[PDB]
Parts: sequence; C-alpha cells; structure tokens
Amino acid sequence: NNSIAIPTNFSISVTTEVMPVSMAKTSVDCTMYICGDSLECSNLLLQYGSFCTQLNRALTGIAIEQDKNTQEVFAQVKQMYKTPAIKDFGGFNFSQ
Amino acid sequence: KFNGLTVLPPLLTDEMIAAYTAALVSGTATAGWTFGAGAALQIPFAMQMAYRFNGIGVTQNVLYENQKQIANQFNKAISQIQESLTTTSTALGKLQDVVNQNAQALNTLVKQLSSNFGAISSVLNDILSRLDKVEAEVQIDRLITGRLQSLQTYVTQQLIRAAEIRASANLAATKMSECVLGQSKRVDFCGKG
Amino acid sequence: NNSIAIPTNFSISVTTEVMPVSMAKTSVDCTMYICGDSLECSNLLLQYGSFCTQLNRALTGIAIEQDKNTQEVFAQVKQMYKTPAIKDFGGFNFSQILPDPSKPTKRSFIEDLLFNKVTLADAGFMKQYGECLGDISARDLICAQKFNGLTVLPPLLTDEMIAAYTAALVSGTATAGWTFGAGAALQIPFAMQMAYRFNGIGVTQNVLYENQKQIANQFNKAISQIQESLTTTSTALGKLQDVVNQNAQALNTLVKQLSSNFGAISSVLNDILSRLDKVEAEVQIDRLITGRLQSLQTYVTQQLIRAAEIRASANLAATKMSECVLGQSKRVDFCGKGYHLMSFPQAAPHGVVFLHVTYVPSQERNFTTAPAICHEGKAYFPREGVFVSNGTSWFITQRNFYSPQLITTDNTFVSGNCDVVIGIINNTVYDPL
Amino acid sequence: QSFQQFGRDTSDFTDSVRDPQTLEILDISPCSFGGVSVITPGTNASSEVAVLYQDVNCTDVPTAIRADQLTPAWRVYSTGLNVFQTQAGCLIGAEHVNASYECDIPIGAGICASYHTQKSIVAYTMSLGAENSIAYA
Ligand SMILES: *[C@@H]1O[C@H](CO)[C@@H](O[C@@H]2O[C@H](CO)[C@@H](O)[C@H](O)[C@H]2NC(C)=O)[C@H](O)[C@H]1NC(C)=O
Ligand SMILES: *[C@@H]1O[C@H](CO)[C@@H](O[C@@H]2O[C@H](CO)[C@@H](O)[C@H](O)[C@H]2NC(C)=O)[C@H](O)[C@H]1NC(C)=O
Ligand SMILES: *[C@@H]1O[C@H](CO)[C@@H](O[C@@H]2O[C@H](CO)[C@@H](O)[C@H](O)[C@H]2NC(C)=O)[C@H](O)[C@H]1NC(C)=O
Ligand SMILES: *[C@@H]1O[C@H](CO)[C@@H](O[C@@H]2O[C@H](CO)[C@@H](O)[C@H](O)[C@H]2NC(C)=O)[C@H](O)[C@H]1NC(C)=O
Ligand SMILES: *[C@@H]1O[C@H](CO)[C@@H](O)[C@H](O)[C@H]1NC(C)=O
Ligand SMILES: *[C@@H]1O[C@H](CO)[C@@H](O)[C@H](O)[C@H]1NC(C)=O
Ligand SMILES: *[C@@H]1O[C@H](CO)[C@@H](O)[C@H](O)[C@H]1NC(C)=O
Ligand SMILES: *[C@@H]1O[C@H](CO)[C@@H](O)[C@H](O)[C@H]1NC(C)=O
Ligand SMILES: *[C@@H]1O[C@H](CO)[C@@H](O)[C@H](O)[C@H]1NC(C)=O
Repeated sequence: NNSIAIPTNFSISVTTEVMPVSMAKTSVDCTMYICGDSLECSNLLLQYGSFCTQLNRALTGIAIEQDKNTQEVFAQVKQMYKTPAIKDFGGFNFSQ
Repeated sequence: KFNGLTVLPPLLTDEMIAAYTAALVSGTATAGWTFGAGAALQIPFAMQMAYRFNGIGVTQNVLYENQKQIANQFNKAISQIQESLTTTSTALGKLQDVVNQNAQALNTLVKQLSSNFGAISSVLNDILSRLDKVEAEVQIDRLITGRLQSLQTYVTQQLIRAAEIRASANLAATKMSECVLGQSKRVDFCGKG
Repeated sequence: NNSIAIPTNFSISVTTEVMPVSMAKTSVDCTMYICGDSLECSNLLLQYGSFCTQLNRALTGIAIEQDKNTQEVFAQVKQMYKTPAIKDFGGFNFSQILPDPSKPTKRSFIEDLLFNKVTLADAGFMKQYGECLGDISARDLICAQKFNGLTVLPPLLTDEMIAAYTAALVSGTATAGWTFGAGAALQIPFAMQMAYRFNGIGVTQNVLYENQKQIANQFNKAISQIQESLTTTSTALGKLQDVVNQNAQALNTLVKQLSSNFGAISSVLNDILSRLDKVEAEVQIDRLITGRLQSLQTYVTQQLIRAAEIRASANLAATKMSECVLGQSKRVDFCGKGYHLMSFPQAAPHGVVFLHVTYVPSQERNFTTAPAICHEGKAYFPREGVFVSNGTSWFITQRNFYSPQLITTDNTFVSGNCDVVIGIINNTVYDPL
Repeated sequence: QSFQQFGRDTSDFTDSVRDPQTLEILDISPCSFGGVSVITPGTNASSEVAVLYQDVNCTDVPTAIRADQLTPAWRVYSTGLNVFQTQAGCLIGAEHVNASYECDIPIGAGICASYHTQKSIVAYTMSLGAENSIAYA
C-alpha cells in the first residue's frame, strides 16, 4: 500500500499486422458449363433462365463489392502528395 | 477456362496501389496528422514526434534529449523487420489461405462434373448417341438438376466468404482511418503498446 | 526543418451520411404456394412438414431481428423530452430540424424532403386486398404475391413514432447537451455548450465568444445549403432505394419461378391432375414439389445473408448514434471529415440520416518555428502550442488557430539545460515583477 | 379474344375462363383468401386467442374468409363486439383500452397486446416512454 513501480528506460517496437482486403472476382456461364456445345441440351435449359440470372446478379454484386473494398481502404485522401527528394527526416531513415 | 469459369481482373493496378500508399506515407511524414482533417500543414518531424510523445503522457523534453537514441532504435526495428520478412514463410498465411480457398473451390466445381447424378453416364455425348431423346430427356434432366445444385452451392459459399472479407475490409479501413491517419487512445487497437 | 503552417481562419461544414437500418419482413406459406387449392397435392405434402417449419422459423427469426434493429438504433434514451417553444438557441436557427405545430404530420421539413425522395413502388402492408379484383390492366405483381402466399408484415414502429424519438434526441442535445446520455438531463445555455465543444478540439474558449455571430451565420448557411441540395439530386439516397429494389426483385423472381415444370410434362398442376390418373401423376407432382422447395430454400438463404448484412450496418449505425450524437469523442473520421464530431439524426424510410457538424481550418499563412528557447542557459519548452516568429519577434500560439500571445513564464516550463537540444534559439522570457 | 378460352398469369396460373354455355368470362380466386395471424398467451395460462387479418376492413371480414362456409366456432371470430381496426388490418377477439403500458406482444403498427385483468386479452397503443420536460434558460 506504499510501494510503486516507475520505469527508468523505454524502447520503441515495430510490429507487423497483415489483414486481407479483397478476393478474386469469378464469373460463371450456365451455357458451356451445364450443357456445352449441344443444342439439344440448350433447348431444354431455356426454362431455367431465372435460375441463372440470379447467379449472374449475385456474382456481379460480389465482384463490385470486391472492387469497392479496395477503393474504401486505400484511397482515403484524394490529394497525391509527391515523394520528397530526401529520405532522412531528422535522423529517421525512411528509405526502406 | 474451357468450362466457362473465368476470373475477372481487379480494377486497381498494384503499381497504382503503390502510388496511394506512397502518398499516405509521404503525407504523414511531411504534413503529419493534419492532412486528413483538412489541408496539408508542413511541420518539422522532430516537433511532430515530440507532440506524439505529448499525447502519451511523456513530457516534451525526453524526445529533445534522446532523439538520436530513439532514431537508432527506430532504424534498428525497421532493420529487424526487414530481416524477419525474408525467412519465415508463415508471416503472410492469411492471404495464402484466401488464394488457396478460392483455387480449391474452383477446382472442386470443375471436378464435380464427373458425377452422373443417377444417369447411365456422366458425359452427355454418349447419352445423346446411345439413346433416342424420348428417355434421354429424362436422363439430361437429372444432370441439369445436379449441375444447377452444384452451382447454387458454390454461389452460396462464395457469398459467405465475400461477407467475411467485407467484415475484414471494414476493420482494415477503420484501422487505416484511426491509426495511420491520426492517433487515438484505444488500448491495443493497433499494436501492443 | 524550421517552417510551420498555422491557419488563420476556419469554417463550419455540415455533411450528410445515410445508413440503412432495417428491411421488409416477409412471411411465406408452404400451402397455397407449392400446391394451391388442391387436396391431392396437399396430401403428398404432409411428409415434408419439417422442411416448412424450418423456413417459417427462419423467417420469424429474421422478422424479430428486423423489429429489434429499430429498437436498438433509435430508442437510446427512455425519457421523452418535449420540444421547446422557441427555435433560436443563441442565434442558431433550429427550426429546419425540429417539428412545428402547423402541419398535420409531426415530422420536420428536412424529414419530409427525405421521405419524398424514396419511392415505395413495392407494397405489401398498405395496399388493400379487396383492390386485387381489377381488370387486365390491374394484373400487377403485388396481387400475384398476395395470391401466392407471399405476404409482407408491417413494421412495429410507425414513422410518426420514430419522429418522436428523433425530436426528443434533438431537443435533449440542444437543451441538456451531452449530459442526458450519461445520466440525467442537465440544462445549460447553448453558448457555453458550444464553447466546451470547441475546448475539446484544441481551440481556446475565447474564439467562440468572439465570433459566435459569424459561426451562427455559417451554421445557418450550411443548413440552407443542405436543404437546397436535398431537393434536386435523386442519387443521394440510393442505398435505401437499392434495398427496396432488391427485396421487390427477389419477391418477383420467386413469383416468376413458378412457370418452370422441373422436368414434368406441364408447369401448372391442374392439367397434370385432369390429364392423367394419379398413379403417375404423383410421380409428376413430386418433381414440381422438389423444385418449389428448392426455390423456397434459395430465397430463404439469400434473405438470411441480406439480413446479416443489414444487421452489421444497423450495428454500425447504432454505434454512430451512441458515440457521435450523445457525445463527442476523438476518433478520426468516425462521423464526418473534420475535427468537430457533433451530429444530428433524422429518420428516413428504412434508414437514418446523420448530419455531422465539423470544424475545418481554411486560410493559411506560413511561419518560422523553433523547438524551444534558451534564455539563461535553461530550455523553456511551451506548455501547450508552438513557438512562432512573426518575422521580427517571437510568440506562442496553438496549432489549430492563429492567436499570437506574448511568451511569459505561465505559457512555458523549464527542464534541463539548452545544450542537448537541436535547433534551439535565444530570446527573452517575460517575468512579472 | 374471339378464340380465347382461358387467360394466364405470369406464374402460369389460370385466372379467368370462358363459359362454354352462355359465353362470358369468369374470374377464379383462391379459397385461402388472405393471411391470418393468431395471437395467444401461453397454453398453461389460458386458452383464448385473438385473430389478426392483414390489410382488410372490418366490414369486409365475413366476405374475405367465407364465414358462411365455416364452422360456427370460426364464425365468432368474423364478427362480434370487440372488433378493432388498425393500420395493419382488423383485430378481432381483444378489446381496446385507452391506457398505454409497455409492449408485451407486438402486434404491429404501434399496437401491443397483453393478457391483462376476469383476465382477458386487451389491445393498446404502446407507450414510447416517460414524458419529461426540461426548463431552458
Ligand atoms: C537506410 O537503411 C538502409 C538499410 O536498411 C541503408 O542501406 C541501404 O539499403 C538499401 C536496401 O535496403 C540499398 O538499396 C541502399 O543502397 C543502401 N545504402 C547504402 C549506403 O548502402 C541506407 O543507407 C540507410 N539510409 C541512409 C540515408 O543512410
Ligand atoms: C536505455 O536503454 C538503451 C537500450 O535499450 C540504452 O542505449 C544503449 O546505451 C549503451 C551505453 O549507454 C550503448 O552502448 C548502446 O549502443 C545503446 N543502445 C542503443 C540502441 O542506443 C540506454 O543507455 C539506456 N538508458 C538508461 C538511462 O539506462
Ligand atoms: C430559419 O431558417 C428558415 C429558412 O431555412 C427561415 O424561413 C422559414 O422557412 C420555413 C421552411 O424552411 C418556413 O416554414 C417558415 O415560414 C420560414 N420563415 C419565414 C419567416 O419566412 C426561418 O425564418 C428561420 N428562422 C428564424 C427564426 O428566422
Ligand atoms: C474568415 O472567413 C469568413 C468567411 O469564410 C469571413 O466572414 C466574411 O467576412 C466578410 C468581410 O469581413 C463578410 O462580407 C462576409 O459576409 C463574411 N461571411 C460570413 C459567412 O460571415 C471572415 O471575415 C474571415 N475572417 C478573417 C479574420 O479572415
Ligand atoms: C509559405 O512558403 C512556402 C515556401 O515557398 C510555400 O511553399 C508555401 O506555399 C507558403 N505558404 C502560403 C500559405 O503561401
Ligand atoms: C510582427 O509582430 C511584431 C511583434 O513585436 C510587431 O512589432 C510587428 O509589427 C509585426 N509585423 C511585422 C510585419 O513584423
Ligand atoms: C535544416 O536543413 C538545412 C537544409 O535542408 C540544413 O542546412 C540545416 O543545417 C538544417 N538545420 C538543422 C537544425 O538541422
Ligand atoms: C346451348 O348452346 C348455346 C350456344 O352454344 C347457348 O346459347 C345455350 O344457352 C345452350 N343451352 C341450351 C339449353 O340451349
Ligand atoms: C377500407 O378502409 C379504408 C380506410 O381505412 C378506406 O380508404 C377504403 O376505401 C375502405 N375499403 C372499402 C372497400 O371501402
């Protein structure tokens, strides 16, 4: 109840944190996957068009969101400051 | 590519993402934290870093007495990071897992075409060549239903993974806005210290 | 390494942020969708009851969460503070956001402009059922949805009831300030409240008390610009419109998927029953039952994923409501691009709109700076702010606004000598005698 | 048309037919004429229920459920003395009170029902919260 700890020295630590941002955008075709080059199979597949427009809309919605994520994360500022010629800012080696 | 499964390229080029990250590093090195709230305000780096120690609880005199020591520690820490990023292959395992999951999903979607789904053959060519289509219509119906089910399963799993990636990207954007562009007091939000 | 930029003037900016909160609640019926009015199909459907209780439980769990989201976001405080009679709080014209007793509804003018932006072309809880006996031009999708067991349940909270919450929150933050969120309501004049809010940025208390008329004029001009901009652009509220369009498109696709025969000889069941005996007609019917069950499963899965995304958005909106309206914090770019983090909420069809009031520095002028001063062999570090030169003499001033001040002993503190520091200058320190 | 015998919807459901004798068009409607919600307390507590019909008027209830073709047990929930009209629709089986309590069973459109005190199901407008006033100066 009458003792305390006070530090007399310190240190500077750099830690790495890796985080995923986006993933691969994939597009599918109901033709030339389900039936291939076959008119007989393609004729019977015409009754399932609504089962394919949903898949195409879902994958396009995924792809536009994947394109939007990288836009959201990186482009916070719209001013592109050019790189300064020097790399030592008061003894701080920023060349790496 | 022969079975209609294609991968679209990303919009933003990596060498152009490099321009954004160089712009952010140059702005936080020269302007400091001011260029995010408003315009860019030039300020010497020693004064900016002394102000950053002032937001911790340490007085301004410590930096102005030990700037060379903290600069040497900072350079040593970057050198240690540089040395550690050339040996370990498990430092970046998350992105590798994402790529492997996408590749495995696509390969499984390709490999699932070998199931006949109760038809007398998996491929459609011998279905059409071996029978008249009076019953081969019934044969092709099962294959169509099975392939539609496989596509539905792949789309559902892709949607779930996209939602998880969206959550991770929102967290990354929050860390970009609060830790790179400025400094706050949230404990263990970005780094243990 | 010896030049600084200190701004000499500022500006007040109001920015809009729209966030979705909830979506439409949909209830389905396995009967009168899969089989219709057909006892023979209903007899074969009795073996698939567990495939229907799951869908009903999932949809009810979605609907309860949709009702809970609006409860979480808006009803932060349980005290309904009545609106004040006056609308001018020290020159701040609040009449554009508070309701006035001269209109049949209890919404504000900006809320009316927001409600006129979103078009509710889809229906389900305001269209009468007896209207569904029209002509060939009345064959619309809503009557087909109602005839096929697809119903839309109304939300629990009326929009006029949401308006009471938003008026109570705006009145509380206008009169009590930030105190009523943490504890009880504590009245305080608005000028000292805004002085305290300036004090949390880094700007001293004198600036508001000198320029409150100019600040009030900028605030009124910003609100007028928001009012003018909310009457022309149709893409400002695109998120809620996208949510409504997605729900309507999903329901219409679920209706239109009934035309597929799923490998049977016909899509409609009546000619299946009237053309063949039931021995093979049950074989024909089983394919249709399986296909319609698959369609229902797909619709429920997509609705669950969309409900999860809406839940994440509603959690973010509730966090912004708690941290930016009821108080002011220091998180960068959390609510608006700027320093000041004060906000006002407004209702919107299935959503909320936040108006963030931010402080931004505008007019710039460069200066010469020094880290510290060595007067008599001792360093004198500034207690707050930075050391600045006019060009011929030295002062101390805060970073966010240029108010030059004479360097005295109270503005600084002494620590160590002046030989360990880099770039120190020499000057004099005022000491009262 | 001149040769048409039956019309079709977008879901391939026949909605209108031509009478072969005394040629004219007749519309066909489903017997399951609407969506019905059942409002109940626990079965261990009581056995009385209320019935909510969606988007109909309380005049138009015993035409929208075909009350003449139903059992007399269903016929007491088609008309009666404790009928109420809400924005969601018609609520039959619970009386309406003027007070405002907390929400127990959320019916919809600002209405909540509870098994208040013999005990019976009542319907009321839900209370937003405690009314407060602050003196500004
Ligand atoms: C900053 O540190 C690096 C070491 O991390 C110093 O060495 C440079 O390293 C890079 C690659 O890491 C090479 O491309 C350079 O040619 C190296 N420079 C020299 C002089 O060997 C670098 O010198 C340091 N910066 C300063 C200004 O000293
Ligand atoms: C605090 O610790 C640091 C290192 O953790 C000390 O810095 C070292 O000091 C010795 C002798 O003074 C030098 O030989 C080393 O090169 C220094 N290391 C670095 C990285 O600069 C520092 O002296 C300690 N200070 C106190 C007061 O104990
Ligand atoms: C507050 O600003 C408004 C304009 O934004 C002033 O004008 C009022 O505008 C509302 C609708 O926006 C009308 O209903 C009022 O009739 C308008 N008032 C007048 C006098 O024209 C309003 O006057 C301002 N408040 C004060 C106290 O001056
Ligand atoms: C800071 O800027 C504001 C506006 O950005 C200036 O206010 C204007 O001042 C002129 C002349 O003083 C008036 O004609 C305008 O009507 C004012 N505008 C508003 C909105 O009030 C202000 O004068 C500037 N202050 C300094 C010190 O430069
Ligand atoms: C101050 O001087 C520097 C040096 O040329 C210049 O780059 C900067 O734009 C000046 N500031 C203003 C506000 O003009
Ligand atoms: C700068 O400030 C000093 C303070 O002593 C004042 O005398 C001078 O007039 C100011 N202006 C210029 C242009 O030096
Ligand atoms: C500041 O920079 C200039 C050139 O960039 C240099 O000549 C001068 O010595 C520097 N001053 C200090 C105190 O580092
Ligand atoms: C017989 O058919 C004619 C027209 O086809 C119709 O007008 C008539 O009502 C029918 N019945 C009798 C009893 O004639
Ligand atoms: C049902 O009541 C509403 C008002 O609640 C009214 O507008 C509508 O005309 C009524 N329906 C009929 C058929 O009269």
